[PDB]
Amino acid sequence: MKTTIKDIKTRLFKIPLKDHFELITTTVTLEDGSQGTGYTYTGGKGGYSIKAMLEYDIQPALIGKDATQIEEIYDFMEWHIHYVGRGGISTFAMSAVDIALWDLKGKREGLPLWKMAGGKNNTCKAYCGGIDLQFPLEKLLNNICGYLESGFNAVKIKIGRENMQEDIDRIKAVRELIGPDITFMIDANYSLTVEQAIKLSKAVEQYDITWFEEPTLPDDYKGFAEIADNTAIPLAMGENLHTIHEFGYAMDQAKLGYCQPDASNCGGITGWLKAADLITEHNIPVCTHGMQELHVSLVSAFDTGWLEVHSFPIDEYTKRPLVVENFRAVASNEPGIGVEFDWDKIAQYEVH
Amino acid sequence: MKTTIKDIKTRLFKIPLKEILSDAKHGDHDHFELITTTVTLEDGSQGTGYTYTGGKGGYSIKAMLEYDIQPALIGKDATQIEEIYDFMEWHIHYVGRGGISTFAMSAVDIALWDLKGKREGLPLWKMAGGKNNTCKAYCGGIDLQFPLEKLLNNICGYLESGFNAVKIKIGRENMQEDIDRIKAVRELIGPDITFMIDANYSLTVEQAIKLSKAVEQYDITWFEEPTLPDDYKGFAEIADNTAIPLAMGENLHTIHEFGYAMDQAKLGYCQPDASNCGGITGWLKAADLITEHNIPVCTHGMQELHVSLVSAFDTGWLEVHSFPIDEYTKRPLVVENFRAVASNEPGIGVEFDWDKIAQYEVHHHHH
Ligand SMILES: [Mg+2]
Ligand SMILES: [Mg+2]
Repeated sequence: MKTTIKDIKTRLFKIPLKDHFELITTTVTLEDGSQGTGYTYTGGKGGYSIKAMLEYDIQPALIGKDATQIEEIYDFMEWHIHYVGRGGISTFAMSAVDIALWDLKGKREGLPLWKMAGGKNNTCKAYCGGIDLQFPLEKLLNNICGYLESGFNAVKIKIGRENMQEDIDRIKAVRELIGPDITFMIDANYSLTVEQAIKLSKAVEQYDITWFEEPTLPDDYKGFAEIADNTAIPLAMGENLHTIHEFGYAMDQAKLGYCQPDASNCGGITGWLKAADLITEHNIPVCTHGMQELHVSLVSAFDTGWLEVHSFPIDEYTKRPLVVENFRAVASNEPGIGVEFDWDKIAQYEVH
Repeated sequence: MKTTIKDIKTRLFKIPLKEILSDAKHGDHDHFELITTTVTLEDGSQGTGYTYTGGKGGYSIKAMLEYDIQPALIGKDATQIEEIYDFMEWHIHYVGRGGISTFAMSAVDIALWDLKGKREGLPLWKMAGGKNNTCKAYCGGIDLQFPLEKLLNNICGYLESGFNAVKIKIGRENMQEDIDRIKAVRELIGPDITFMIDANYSLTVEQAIKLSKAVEQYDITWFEEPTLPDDYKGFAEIADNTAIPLAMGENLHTIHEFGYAMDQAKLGYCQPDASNCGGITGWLKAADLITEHNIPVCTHGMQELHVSLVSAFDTGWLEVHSFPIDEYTKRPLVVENFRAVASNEPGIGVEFDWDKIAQYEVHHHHH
């Protein structure tokens, strides 16, 4: 059958940073020879685990099937590895496959992802964050000036030192530099307690902080609600939510103002849409985490939230690095997911 | 340090099953998968823990252990099982919060507890709570495709094996079939045998209600995973409209997820599985939580390790799973007057017959 899945190949790359992040490619070949690649990525752990799952648990089960029936295959995968699923490694792996199918669906239908995911805009608000917690203060600000002159009107910094006061300092430093008009967000990486967080959001309400990202453990939905009810800075989370249920819980109880689903680990573009469709119902901004190359097509598709521009140069090893027109990420009109890996450049980082 | 971690060796086994086992959502089952993890110290000390699966995930569990966790563990004090376990959570967090990650963590932590026992010279049931060395138990079968005669004969075997409680799978497209097979099992075992059911998260809320209603008359001790274990509210709705107590737990991989259950699911019985919710340390954290909500601490799979744990808390039941891990152990499960007998050797009470399972080792290989 024309669209029947004939082969699937999955490669793992260790790519250096500035220490290193993982990239997992997954290429689906069809009957008529059409190809499509999807991917997922990591901050350094579980690359092998993801590739093992794909290569033993999921891929051989997928050979034979019709690549056009993507919801079907998605659903099938979720039940197939359920015992060792319900999030974790299993969802990275699922994403990689689902994205490649979306890619074939794009090339097949001659449509770019931004129109495929709903097509409400081809451009979107963006903002830069860094792996900046350990950074000396002057080093941080010189970095942020960099972002502002590259063409971005919003920045973000990590907070969460045992020395709380050092954090309120760095937040005030950045607001001085950027002035009234540039947007400011903070991300705590679930290092705070509820009461620790409430301390900090109270201490910096004055700096027009646009959101407080993952203030406490993301598994603490009541926690967030306790925070938000003692706080006037909008709460944000999503990175680490891997299941449409986990997003369900977040809307139901977490009282969030901004939600950031990551297509690479909440089950690809099918899952991401599940999440974004949900978030929209709750009249909340649809934002994203990591994977700028892909997500620009997705944020722009719902036109409502921020595209996070992450440190990982995943886009530096593709054909089209993120494109900015005045303070806005621009999405590719090329059919597919609008991402296409520079195979020759990453080939040196492939592993095993 | 004399109990620093030296080398940690992890093995995969694809162990076949005497026959094909089916249930409502996992399809078929011709083998299960075993993962063994041996932690060695600076004084020759050797502890070994394990986890299992229904045939999927083994390579993925070995991979995670071999690259992401094992190297980061070497040169820590095996005594600090609290610290090493707290460490593993944050270490793989980005690709964690359950799923493959907690299987991984469980094998390692159970090793550390096998060391803590051998080093302290204590049996698990004392370590895990002490409150008893024997415990109630029931036989589960992954038996949904077995025609009615085979299911009954097979059940006739569980009674004759010295057991006073049994469970059967339900989840057929035709609800009537499941009703007629429950009615049958009750008619075969008489009033005195405890009887449970298990639908493997295969029903809609409406279906679980209709089903539970049409069979409450057969004195069903609990109703295991009627619906998705992520639909806590779903569990609420079912419990609010039916009499037979609800049970879940075997798919909950996080202390938070058990929290959600106790908070919302309105469960009568909960079933932590040490193999996949953070080993013995996590199991206790969850058993403790299950206890404070005045719910009987039961158990899923891995009969030879849990017999210690259900005994130790002495409030719930021990499942005699259909993956006969204990048969490739040196000590098969021991039943005395319808009760499970916890091992008294120091450690976890489990020591595999490496010679027997040796023929079943798998090894990665190359694509
Ligand atoms: Mg964050
Ligand atoms: Mg069950």
